[PDB]
Amino acid sequence: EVQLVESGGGLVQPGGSLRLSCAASGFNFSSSSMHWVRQAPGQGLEWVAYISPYYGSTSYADSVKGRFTISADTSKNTAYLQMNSLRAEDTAVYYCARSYGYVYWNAYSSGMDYWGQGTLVTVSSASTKGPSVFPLAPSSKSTSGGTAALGCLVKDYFPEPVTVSWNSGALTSGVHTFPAVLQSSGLYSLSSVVTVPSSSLGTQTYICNVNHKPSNTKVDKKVEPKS
Amino acid sequence: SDIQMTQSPSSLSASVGDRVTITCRASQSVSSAVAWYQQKPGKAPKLLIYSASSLYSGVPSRFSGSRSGTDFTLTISSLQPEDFATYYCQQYYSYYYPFTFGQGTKVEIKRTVAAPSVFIFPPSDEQLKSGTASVVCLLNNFYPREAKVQWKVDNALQSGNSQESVTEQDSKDSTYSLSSTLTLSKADYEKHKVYACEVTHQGLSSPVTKSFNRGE
Amino acid sequence: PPGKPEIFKCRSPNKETFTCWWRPGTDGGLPTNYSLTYHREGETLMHECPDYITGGPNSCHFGKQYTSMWRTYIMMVNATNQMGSSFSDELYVDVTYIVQPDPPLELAVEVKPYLWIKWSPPTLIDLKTGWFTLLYEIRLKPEKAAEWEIHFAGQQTEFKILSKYLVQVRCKPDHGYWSAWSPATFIQ
Ligand SMILES: [Ca+2]
Repeated sequence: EVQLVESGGGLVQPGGSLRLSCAASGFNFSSSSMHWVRQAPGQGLEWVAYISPYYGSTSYADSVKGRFTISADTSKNTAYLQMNSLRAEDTAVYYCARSYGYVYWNAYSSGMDYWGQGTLVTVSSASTKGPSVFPLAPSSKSTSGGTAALGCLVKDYFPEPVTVSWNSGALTSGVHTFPAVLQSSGLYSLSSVVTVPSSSLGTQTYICNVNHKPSNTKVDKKVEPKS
Repeated sequence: SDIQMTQSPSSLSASVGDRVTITCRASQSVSSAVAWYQQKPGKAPKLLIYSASSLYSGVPSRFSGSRSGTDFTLTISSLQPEDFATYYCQQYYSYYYPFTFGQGTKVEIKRTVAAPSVFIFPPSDEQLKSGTASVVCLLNNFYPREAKVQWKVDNALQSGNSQESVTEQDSKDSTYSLSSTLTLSKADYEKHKVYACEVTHQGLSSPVTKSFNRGE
Repeated sequence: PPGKPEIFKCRSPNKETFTCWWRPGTDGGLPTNYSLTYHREGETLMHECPDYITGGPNSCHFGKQYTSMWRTYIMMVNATNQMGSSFSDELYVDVTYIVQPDPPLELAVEVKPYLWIKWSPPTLIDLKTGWFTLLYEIRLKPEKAAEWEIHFAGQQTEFKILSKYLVQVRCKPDHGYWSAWSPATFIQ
């Protein structure tokens, strides 16, 4: 089982520095080559660089030449992306990925076939803020047929991302988590709602587990129906 | 970059069952070093096709890729609900600038119209304690995507103090969900009685309101 | 019933690692897999593909750890299935014969009247053993010209012509494959 495990994402000053990390396994690192690809939110994918770790050879997308360095630690099977002079336009999710073969020898790759899940890099001089979690209480509508809606949002936080689950991820069916929205104050806000039978409302506990790592905020909110 | 990949159309929608065709035209010959990736939103792209037309392991055989000259086309032979995504082409022929992508193509599933069911949530006590107030209006499992959601406070249409966001298209049932959030200061909120969201959507035979009075 | 598989290409970038790919099959009936076993001529022990993954779908990959002892291989693909099951013809593989590099490097073209063309070996290829000797080839042709002019440059890394132009190099290490053409250099 293959696995590429990204890290080092985060929030940095304009002009600042950052090192991403991609720890790989279960394919022959030395006879592969490692890629970084990036996606600024809501736009398409942009290839950034690759390296052939055995050879030490590399290429860089123009948009990034001069400022980012790719490298690999063969003893640990880990590729790095060193990011200098970061600008705001650098803000994106950053994937690592692999192809069979080497810089100048791509003919035989079966494309970039394994991909990390990406860390997010935010370049901004805005401060970190943790979210507040408020309940979205069910009542009559939240109630349509004999099923009702309840949620929490998740207000006023920066930078992304936030993770939300329900009753530690036990409850998953009929759950909707909305993409976050950037408010005019420059903070994010997001909501997450789940629909459930009216009959389960006196009798079943609903808790949303909100985590916001960049600010060290961990919250569990028990959404009860209101008086 | 030196080799460009133009990809069209940049979106489309089709019914479960239609054959569907994305075209990618390389700015110059690229022989067969072409890949295609699917990306379902908030996930990393997934290889679908490599070497212009080879099907990747475990990818369903309704997908296929072909080439003539410098045009490549990903083609889904009979579309499925879970095929909702953005697809990208990629060349890996260039000596200096391998692995560059097209600008992608958004694919939506067309389905029979479905009216949303509409719920409204007043602001929480805890939030008010802190001095602002959020009203949330939720539209659930509808299609098509287009809707109008209007906030009305004591009959005044609110503008530029609400904000909405929409889910990705469900791949079980091909519907959307939308949450709008109106926000006022504790001060304002208490200055008014009636709070209403007003949903117009193709699937409702007339517009719908859900409202409430402060305290009830 | 399958399905009769066939091992249709092997490449090595540098003699130090190599990969073979095969074409299936006819699965249905049920699904299938697909194992590749191999042996060295003369040994009757039958080994399994040590690395199914890094090659790509339907690959086998041989790491540095094989190269450095075993030079040659006999190989077979076993598309076992259900209401059926079936093998491929055996493939003899000698690494030397399937080696293909990276195109030759930084092709500089000077004017010196008359014409100077120098380049460097490909990266990917050692030449310090140098268990490769390495034959090169050039082509040129006016920008809008109809045909290419070819010159085999045998084995050193420079050459000379007598004639608005376009220039490429490639190389092979007999007994294996020509590289792709170097990206074209232009010259007034
Ligand atoms: Ca080391």
